[PDB]
Amino acid sequence: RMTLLLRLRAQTKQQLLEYKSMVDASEEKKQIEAKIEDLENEIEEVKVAFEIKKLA
Amino acid sequence: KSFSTLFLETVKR
Amino acid sequence: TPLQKRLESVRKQSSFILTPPRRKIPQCSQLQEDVDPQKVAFLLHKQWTLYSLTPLYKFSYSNLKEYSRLLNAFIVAEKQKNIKVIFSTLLGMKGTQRDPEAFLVQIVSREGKVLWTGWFCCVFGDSLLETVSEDFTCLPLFLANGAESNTAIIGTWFQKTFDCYFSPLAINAFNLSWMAAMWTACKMDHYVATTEFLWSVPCSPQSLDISFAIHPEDAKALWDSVHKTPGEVTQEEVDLFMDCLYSHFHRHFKIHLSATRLVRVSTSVASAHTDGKIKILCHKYLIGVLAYLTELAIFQIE
Amino acid sequence: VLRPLDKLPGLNTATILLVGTEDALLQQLADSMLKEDCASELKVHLAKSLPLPSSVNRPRIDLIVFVVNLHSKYSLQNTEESLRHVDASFFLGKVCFLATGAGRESHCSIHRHTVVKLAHTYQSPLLYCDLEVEGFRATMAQRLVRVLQICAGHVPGVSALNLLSLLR
Amino acid sequence: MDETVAEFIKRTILKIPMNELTTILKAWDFLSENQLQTVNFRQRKESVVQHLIHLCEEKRASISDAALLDIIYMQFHQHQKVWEVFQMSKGPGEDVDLFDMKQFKNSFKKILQRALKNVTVSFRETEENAVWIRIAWGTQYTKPNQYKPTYVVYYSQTPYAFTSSSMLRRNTPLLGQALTIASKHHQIVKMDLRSRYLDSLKAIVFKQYNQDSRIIHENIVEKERVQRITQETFGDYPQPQLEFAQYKLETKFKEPLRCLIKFSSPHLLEALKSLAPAGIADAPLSPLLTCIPNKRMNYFKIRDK
Amino acid sequence: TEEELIRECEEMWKDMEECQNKLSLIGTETLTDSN
Amino acid sequence: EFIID
Repeated sequence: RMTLLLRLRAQTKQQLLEYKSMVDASEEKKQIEAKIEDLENEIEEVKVAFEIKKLA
Repeated sequence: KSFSTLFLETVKR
Repeated sequence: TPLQKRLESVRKQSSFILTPPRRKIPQCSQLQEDVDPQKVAFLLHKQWTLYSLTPLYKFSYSNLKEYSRLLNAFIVAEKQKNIKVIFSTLLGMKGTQRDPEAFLVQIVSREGKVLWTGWFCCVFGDSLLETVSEDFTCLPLFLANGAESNTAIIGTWFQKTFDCYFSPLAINAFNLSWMAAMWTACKMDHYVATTEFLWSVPCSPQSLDISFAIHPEDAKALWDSVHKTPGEVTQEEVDLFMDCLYSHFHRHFKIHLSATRLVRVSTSVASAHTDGKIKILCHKYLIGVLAYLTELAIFQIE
Repeated sequence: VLRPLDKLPGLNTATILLVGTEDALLQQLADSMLKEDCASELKVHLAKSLPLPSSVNRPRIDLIVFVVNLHSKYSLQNTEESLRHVDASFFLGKVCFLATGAGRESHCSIHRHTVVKLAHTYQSPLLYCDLEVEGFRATMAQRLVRVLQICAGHVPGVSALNLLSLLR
Repeated sequence: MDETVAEFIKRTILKIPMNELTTILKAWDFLSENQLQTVNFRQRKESVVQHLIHLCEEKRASISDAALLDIIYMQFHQHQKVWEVFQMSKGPGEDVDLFDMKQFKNSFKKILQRALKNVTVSFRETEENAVWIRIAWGTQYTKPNQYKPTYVVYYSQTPYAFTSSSMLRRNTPLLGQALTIASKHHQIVKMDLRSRYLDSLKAIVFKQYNQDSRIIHENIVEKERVQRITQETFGDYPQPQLEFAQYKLETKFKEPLRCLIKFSSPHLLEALKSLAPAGIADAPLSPLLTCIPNKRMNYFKIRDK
Repeated sequence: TEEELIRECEEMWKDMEECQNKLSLIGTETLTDSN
Repeated sequence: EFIID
């Protein structure tokens, strides 16, 4: 069971992660050549924000 | 808490 | 340039960058230069089974007699495993002056009972000429009509002597709908045949086929309903013509024709199948129908 | 109108909802997607069009794969019609565009660019396969089920939001 | 043992396949039980088609029974030579109290040779009570042509008389005329039912054919409905029309917009039945397409209404 | 063990129940046509 | 009618 409750903790620490991300995106209220550029500079910066997080 | 399985498995029915 | 140009072409083709080819309505192609009226007229109302033909290595339009003998001695030897083979340059089945002249391969049996009448043509195929070297005389289209057995023998001879390979050209229902739309957009008179679209539903146990044959003048007036920009037909205009067919068929029989696939689109210009036995050439638009067919053969080769 | 987070998740339940006009092929894909005994509950949903008649108790749907049968233009006109009833917050990670019938390339009433343009203009992964054959189904089923655990959050490092950053 | 008879028998004996050689050669009665053992039916095609025709050379075969051989060949190969359906209609009065097969054979041959003086009409009263007329045509200027005959399956006392749609010449209005005057009717009408499966046309014109826990299908309330509506329009065991069920549409697109729809399937009414459940068709599948047997019609000529 | 783990696990359940009631009050279900 | 819908 503990392994199953562990798979749950993990799954919920990510489902609430998604929930908080979406509600923060809903809390907030252009250059498509750079719209993917200020899309890329997070997918590298969230990447350094969570590869260090996973690494910790 | 957690209707989930910790209820459903325990209340298997 | 000699190969890397073709590699860049392959890159462009595989990229699939906004394809919708707004195509010019097939313009009345006044028969260029010679175009032997007897030969071409014999070549029109014959059901050509299309193939995709890779460029022929070390081919020359001077040694037609030598290839004729070399292939005649090979065909009758495949009977050992009565027939004459007449390679005949067509002199006019070409879109631009730089295209290779189309040439025939006829299995003439006593009298002129042309059993097979092969046909290699490269018209408006300058997406292949500018990428292949000089040694190859590229004719992307190959046209059978003779039995499949003789085609699968002359194709082997051509592979053996010229390093050209015949993939059976299969026009997908998308390209089929395209050509079914640009042929009812033509400016012809005295429509020879009704505009028939042979659908074939994808039922697993059964194989019901539909012949949505429209009156050819009635389909021209239906095309004018969805035709707004002249000179060039768009993908949206083709799709709206096809969807007006869909909304006149599902309206009547409550079966969604768009859920089926085209298998044959007969038109007053040129009939066109899917499985290969495709191009009947009723009218003398064949330099435009063949232009589309060669452009489709490039897609398979390149 | 379907929303990604309208319902609460279960525990290991990864609820994918197939979308395609043809339904025997959807049933085959669902059978292959449950053939492997994976580590996740896999309440696969089928459909034909995204209005999805309004029945409450439908679980938190974690994936919508729009099975676009390239052989039939209906499967696109019934996907593009059904693409307008998906929440804009649903199109981020939890949307895939299966293109069955691709590769046969002789029955394709739809040019595979058109499905490429559709799956690029909606910013979502597009996974070609040929659902009619189990050899290409029993490997696409294990691709939809590992995308499933990504969007449903079962792999504890990658969100559905992180997913499309990988399949761009 | 004659011109256009011996070689005609040869051409109808290589037509019949090797398996049913005994079946057709036993029924046409020229080869008695003793004659069957003389020829080894299992050896070769050209061997049997040469020894059997010799067995009629000694039997002095005539076209009257050579045509009966063709009849018996088609009785097991009726699934070729697509069949038109003629529908007779008596006016007000009692039925045909005298359909004597002898009298009908007389009243048909007499009327047919009245105008088509050179025809070889050969009847075969089948055991399903349906005279299987075969007509080899030819005008007075020519000999009767057995190359392309016009078999007419007239059910004995039925107003419906099937017809092999061979060429649809000037004899077709005489084929119907002789048919409706031999059997004591007055009006012959082509039903416009034209199918290759006579065993299904017989069914149609006589109305004789119907007498996982994980996979949550969200559109189950719609799949159940479409399965329901495809079971109250196509009840059970549909008959194979297998015919070009034309719909010569003349309707305006929503002056007219001419169309010539031709549904073409090896088994049509079953192909339509598996359409709506397969997602190709809507659940109420357009009675134009469901009422092919209900209207006893497939060669439609619809208009707008 | 599970007593302590389901403590915040169901507390995370309460947080999704609020953030969902937060997401059930925005309720835009905004559509996306072409473009 | 002649159910042309």
